[PDB]
Amino acid sequence: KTAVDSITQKKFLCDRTLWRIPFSSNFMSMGALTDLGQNLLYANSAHALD
Amino acid sequence: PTHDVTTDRSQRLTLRFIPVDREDTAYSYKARFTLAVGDNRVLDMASTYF
Amino acid sequence: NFASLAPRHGSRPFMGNWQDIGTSNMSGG
Amino acid sequence: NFASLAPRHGSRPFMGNWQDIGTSNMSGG
Amino acid sequence: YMNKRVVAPGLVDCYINLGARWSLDYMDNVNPFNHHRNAGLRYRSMLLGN
Amino acid sequence: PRPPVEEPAVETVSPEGRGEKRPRPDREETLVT
Amino acid sequence: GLRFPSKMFGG
Repeated sequence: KTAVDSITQKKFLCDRTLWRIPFSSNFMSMGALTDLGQNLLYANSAHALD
Repeated sequence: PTHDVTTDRSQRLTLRFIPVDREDTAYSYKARFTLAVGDNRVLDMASTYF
Repeated sequence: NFASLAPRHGSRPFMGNWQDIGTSNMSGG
Repeated sequence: NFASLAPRHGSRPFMGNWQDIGTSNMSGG
Repeated sequence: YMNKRVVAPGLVDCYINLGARWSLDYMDNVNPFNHHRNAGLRYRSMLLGN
Repeated sequence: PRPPVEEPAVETVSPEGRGEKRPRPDREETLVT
Repeated sequence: GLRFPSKMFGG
């Protein structure tokens, strides 16, 4: 009955893993050689990455 | 006209290019860009400005 | 025959099975 | 032939599957 | 009510059915999932916080 | 390492090795994949 | 099926 005014702190811990961002047009693994890796945009040109 | 005039794909009208290499001097200032025109695109240099 | 929608394992499409299109999942049978 | 190098399950040489000839695993690919 | 009903420890003491793998006949018709070792509800109570 | 596969080319997933209800334990009969 | 080989100890 004497509970203080309390606020929720949220977080997560995700050990042992690497934050994978796949270079795929739908972020899915449809093969080891992805569809954007075979795309003619990235295969016939040079692009900067920032 | 509805055919063979304007694309129906994702394509940016105006791009914004960050300098690849800036170079400041006491009397001048040098900016180096990569004005990359992608696949199946034409760029009139009149539309380009700094 | 929609085989350009399948991921190519090698030079051939990795199509699924015909018999996997439905479902028969039901409690107890 | 190379089918006499396989153990005979019955009278048939137990040949391995054609799909086990190459590896395809990567780091999430 | 449920906090303050004092129960005799001699009902379930450290000698009850020694060498028997025996659920109590008192405790068969009591809901086993209404318990603080209900590890799901233990997880779901702490998933919002303390 | 790879689920079983038929070859009709096209490459078709084979339904062998899947789990079923059996009156007799399935390890002494088949390989379960 | 009937083609599955019989269980023996060590083979």
